[PDB]
Amino acid sequence: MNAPPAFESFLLFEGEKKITINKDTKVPNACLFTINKEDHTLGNIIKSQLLKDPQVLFAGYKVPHPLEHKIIIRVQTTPDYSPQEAFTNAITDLISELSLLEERFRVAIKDKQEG
Amino acid sequence: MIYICGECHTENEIKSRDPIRCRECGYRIMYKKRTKRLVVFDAR
Amino acid sequence: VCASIIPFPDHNQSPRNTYQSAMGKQAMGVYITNFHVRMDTLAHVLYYPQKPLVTTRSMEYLRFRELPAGINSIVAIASYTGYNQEDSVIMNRSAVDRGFFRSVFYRSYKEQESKKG
Amino acid sequence: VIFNMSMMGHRVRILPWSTFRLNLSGDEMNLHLPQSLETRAEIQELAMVPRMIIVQDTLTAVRKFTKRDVFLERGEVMNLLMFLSTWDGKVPQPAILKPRPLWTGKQIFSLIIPGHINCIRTHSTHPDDEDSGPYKHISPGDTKVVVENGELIMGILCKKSLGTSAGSLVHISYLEMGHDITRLFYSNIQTVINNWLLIEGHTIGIGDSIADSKTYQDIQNTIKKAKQDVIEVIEKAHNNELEPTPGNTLRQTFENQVNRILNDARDKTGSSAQKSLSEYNNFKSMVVSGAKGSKINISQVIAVVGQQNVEGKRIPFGFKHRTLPHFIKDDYGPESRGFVENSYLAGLTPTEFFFHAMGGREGLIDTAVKTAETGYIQRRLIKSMESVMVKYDATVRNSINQVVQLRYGEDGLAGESVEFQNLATLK
Amino acid sequence: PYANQPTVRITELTDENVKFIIENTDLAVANSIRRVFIAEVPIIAIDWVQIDANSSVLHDEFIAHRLGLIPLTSDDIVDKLQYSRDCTCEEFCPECSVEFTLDVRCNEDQTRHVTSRDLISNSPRVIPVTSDDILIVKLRKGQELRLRAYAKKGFGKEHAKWNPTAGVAFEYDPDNALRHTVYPKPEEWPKSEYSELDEDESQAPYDPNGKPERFYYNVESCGSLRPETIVLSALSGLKKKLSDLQTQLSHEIQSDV
Amino acid sequence: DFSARTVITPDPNLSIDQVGVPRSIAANMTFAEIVTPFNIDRLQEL
Amino acid sequence: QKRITTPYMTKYERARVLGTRALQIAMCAPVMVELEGETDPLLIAMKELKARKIPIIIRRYLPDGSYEDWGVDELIISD
Amino acid sequence: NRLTFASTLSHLRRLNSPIGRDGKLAKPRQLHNTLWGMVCPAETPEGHAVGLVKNLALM
Amino acid sequence: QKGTCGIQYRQEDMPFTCEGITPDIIINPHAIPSRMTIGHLIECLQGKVSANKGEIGDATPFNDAVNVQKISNLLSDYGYHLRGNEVLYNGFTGRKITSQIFIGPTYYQRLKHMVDD
Amino acid sequence: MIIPVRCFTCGKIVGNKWEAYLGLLQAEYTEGDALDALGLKRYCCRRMLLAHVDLIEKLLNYAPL
Ligand SMILES: [Zn+2]
Ligand SMILES: [Zn+2]
Ligand SMILES: [Zn+2]
Repeated sequence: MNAPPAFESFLLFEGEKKITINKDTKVPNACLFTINKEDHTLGNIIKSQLLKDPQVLFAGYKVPHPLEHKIIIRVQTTPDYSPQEAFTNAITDLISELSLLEERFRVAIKDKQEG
Repeated sequence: MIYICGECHTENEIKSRDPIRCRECGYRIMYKKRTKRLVVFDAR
Repeated sequence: VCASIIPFPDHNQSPRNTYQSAMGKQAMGVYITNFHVRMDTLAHVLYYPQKPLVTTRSMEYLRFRELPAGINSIVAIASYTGYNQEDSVIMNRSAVDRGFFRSVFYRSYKEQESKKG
Repeated sequence: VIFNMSMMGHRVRILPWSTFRLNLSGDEMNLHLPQSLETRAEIQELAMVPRMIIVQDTLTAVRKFTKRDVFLERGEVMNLLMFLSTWDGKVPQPAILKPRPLWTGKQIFSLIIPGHINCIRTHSTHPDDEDSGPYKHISPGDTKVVVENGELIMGILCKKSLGTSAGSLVHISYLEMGHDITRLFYSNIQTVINNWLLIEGHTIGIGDSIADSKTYQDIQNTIKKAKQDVIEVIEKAHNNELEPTPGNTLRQTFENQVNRILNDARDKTGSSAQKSLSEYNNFKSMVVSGAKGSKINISQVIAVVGQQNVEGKRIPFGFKHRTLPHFIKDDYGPESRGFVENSYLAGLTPTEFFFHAMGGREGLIDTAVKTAETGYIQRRLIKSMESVMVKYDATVRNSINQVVQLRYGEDGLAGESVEFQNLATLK
Repeated sequence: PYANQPTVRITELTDENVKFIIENTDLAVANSIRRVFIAEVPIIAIDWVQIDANSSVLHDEFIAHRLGLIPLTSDDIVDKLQYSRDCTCEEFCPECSVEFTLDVRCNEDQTRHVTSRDLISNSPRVIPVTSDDILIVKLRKGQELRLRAYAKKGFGKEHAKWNPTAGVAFEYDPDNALRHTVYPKPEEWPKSEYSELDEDESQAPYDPNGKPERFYYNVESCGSLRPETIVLSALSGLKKKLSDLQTQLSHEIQSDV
Repeated sequence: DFSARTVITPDPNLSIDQVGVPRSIAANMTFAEIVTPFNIDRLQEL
Repeated sequence: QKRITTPYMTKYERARVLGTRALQIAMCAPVMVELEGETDPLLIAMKELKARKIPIIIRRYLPDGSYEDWGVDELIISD
Repeated sequence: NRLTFASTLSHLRRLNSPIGRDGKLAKPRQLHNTLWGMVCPAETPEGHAVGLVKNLALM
Repeated sequence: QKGTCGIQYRQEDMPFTCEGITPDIIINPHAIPSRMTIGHLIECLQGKVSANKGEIGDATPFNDAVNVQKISNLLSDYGYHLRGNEVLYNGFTGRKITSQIFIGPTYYQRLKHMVDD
Repeated sequence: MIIPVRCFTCGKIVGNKWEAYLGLLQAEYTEGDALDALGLKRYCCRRMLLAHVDLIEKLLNYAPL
């Protein structure tokens, strides 16, 4: 009755934007990425990579409420750089990072099978 | 409707306004087999 | 009967042993075997009532081993996300999906057509 | 919405599941919704929780959080500050810039403190001689709490410093800033500490109850010494050597001497247990912060449960001059009269279990009647003072308009804004 | 300003589980991938159950649910199949579901129990793992259990039955080099299998500068998806989700500009 | 408008003033509100 | 005149004045202050109190039966 | 009480303290020494009627 | 004391150990001091030994054979901490938790009090 | 009533192991020795078999409708 559907955790709600970029006026060069229908599996992926970038001054994520199933990411960078670029560039590194891992795993998986 | 005796477990047709008793036993307790209208079950 | 099922009651506090006596009765589980034939207003039966890992010798005489009223759980005593206070507990959603503590509920409705007038 | 005659209003948030959610900082409840706008406006202005005013799962972690040992890396700091609503947006400078940045727990908590509030408090484990010593300002154990310009410069927080009291960070902020700012202080503490708790973690296990063999021998030695001393007292009374005090009789005097020996043993052994626990020990962490439990509870778990008094006295002779059939007639020894020398961890003897049950039964009976009687007083007092109110002439009058007091509290000041202080022109 | 190269090696490969070590990887990536195995990995399991005749002692709800927990050997069929929501169907089709059936009847005096072997599936490849044997229920003489079931692709987070991981043993820094966990008495704690340390050394000396690396993975499968293939799907499944975020992210920037 | 009594659970995410309520209970409970031009559309859609 | 009550406005008076005004605003009542998009009626009345424009006049009944007419603007509010 | 088998066993062996002058004058709620081996000391309902209702010892 | 299920977490979110055993239930450590008993910790220790050794533990209240030290020694033989403490990896962040959680198969029972009713 | 399909903790199948578990008990094997043969290294799964009671046996005594 009151139990929410199990698929709402990942299913995208109709007429609801998955990603929303909101600028923060507290400090210049800061943006909030309120992603929806995601969990900590995605929040920590981008936060750690954003920290690796020297041009990032402050990057982090938090969940306002687990049942909400939406994650908020706050990124601040240098005046020359932009938080929007930080979020875009970081994702590309992850795709490359996993591509090497996936490709290398396929290289080593056959080696163990044959011996 | 078709009922089932609680002692012999045999089919016995009982109509409306009819005494509830098994012919083979005389038992005064009768059950209902099942409904032909099936329901949907989800493994949750 | 209710106090016997408690391991190490000596190690336990007296109010806690008394408190369990009330909780043990309120615990839901297989009460008898011929539950399907009978009709009861309230009857809670557990999906997987398994005998405990830590059982008392007197438990055999009570036959609680045959008809237990609970399911053992690998309990980790920790403060996770601060969602559990002194009177609270955190469960595992995946475990429940596998039948961790699920139980049935029976409610019997009775009615008779009588020629009162 | 408003629910539990003083009722606190709340702002409803819709959640998927069925059970109600309350940010306690169990029992079923029903929430009433004010239909009229006028009362809805009034409720949100005076009956809200901030104007009415921490869990035990946060106070224990708060004490660990503010410990000087705690150091936070850049990655960890980002998560903690994200949950901070009252954040200016600028990351504070690390305390230890090199070789790597490391923010201390206090630095993160400094932003949690709202505005600029100054107060001085002391930790529970604050030695008395420390203040008199030359290291009063530089606490050897960080047992002194000082806040300057809203920054926790030093000191480990606990219930004494952060918990509600005459002088505390929450209390000072309420008077200095108000209720709305104070609520954010509660929320920031709860949210930030919870996220950090996932990294540090709080637990409990057998290792906490298991003490070193050195203390076990001392506890048993003290128990043995107390048992021998009780026998000596019994022998003195048996031979008529014991002399009753002028203000008591022989039978009552003997019961007093034996009680002190057993009572002293529990306290002495219990005190040694408190010193036995190490800093890493989880049992010590709870009591040190003062969040949950008590030093007596640890004593009954590690050192000794203690005497099981019934009706204010030892176990009575239910049978003929013997507490239980196993004990000989007219036996006044420790075991016979209900002295429990075994801790909960060790396990109680069959005789001690029944005696423990007798003591626990009295508490349950007293608790059952205590609530019934205490609840009756609350209703009675409200009715006799329901109509008492302060009128516009700064006078306290009832419905009949009779002057109960010329000025409220004889001064004409509210009981919430008043703060405890000691004027120094009389001592 | 870019990511590293996650070198990975395999320790031992068997039917039940596969052990591999990933080096030069961030802690967040390794930790996320661990939960990607549990939830993100899609497998085929029974979700729609309809009973035509149930005379067993156990109830219809209990019997119908138990089928879902039975894993199905969907190695490559899961990949080609699609979720019921995104398909163009209002009723289950082979392209967005599979057919399952179980028609048994007990007439012998001896107790007869229906197991997963009697669970017939239209798809030859999509079959129960055991097909000893997963016993479903025990049937008495004169008791019959005829029902029809369907299985569909679903995420692990949606339900536990869609979780192919039978416990993931993820470990890092077994010797506690970076003191991420402090032991009050390190001597008492036992030595982990992956740790390389002497008997007389309780833990490795603390390193002032370092990062988590050399994550040890032991993915244990329930038999539905082979442990050597779950990792391949998980890595592709995690990143395909990551790319989807970028596609929506670009739209937001297009709106701001 | 008294509601149906239900058990209480903790939620540190919610503010101390805020209270969580299920959809079903809130559906039964109603709050009379006077419609105004500034919110005429809000009542029109609801 | 000759009013002996405290110049300040009590919390109870502030809550009722805003509540009554907010109810009136929701009933198509005129607003003295300029409207800058504040939809919620309570916000409209809240700024009215700040600007000292609320027409409501507080009649404080003394225990002796006398009453004093204190205007909201005259009373000193706390912001 | 058929909620649980243990509850059913406890109810059958349940005992009640005397009511009226006899119970009023005495302290049935308080646990006495005679209960050793005859009436379970730990088992007693919680509430106002605490100790009035007990259960027979197993043996 | 009965504890309401404060929150339900998926297997991924639960704190997994080195061997990959996410606890089914997490209870508040602050309950152990006063409204709980050491028997819970002892029962957890016995449950871990019972499950590991494949023998149902004895729960006799006054059996001198069963002791906390004896149970701890048995557990150490199966590659487990003598006190039952284990290193639990937080589900959200993979870094090791500083405190080593105490995890064991404790028996639990479901009470009739349910929110649905 | 009946043995669960899989471990509630991790998800390893335990229903199929119940049939072999009982068969090993009558084969003079120890209670813990049988668990090792079935391949239950984790204590969570060993719990599902060591301390499980099969109530369906007694229910099957009653005749059906
Ligand atoms: Zn018949
Ligand atoms: Zn289709
Ligand atoms: Zn398992």
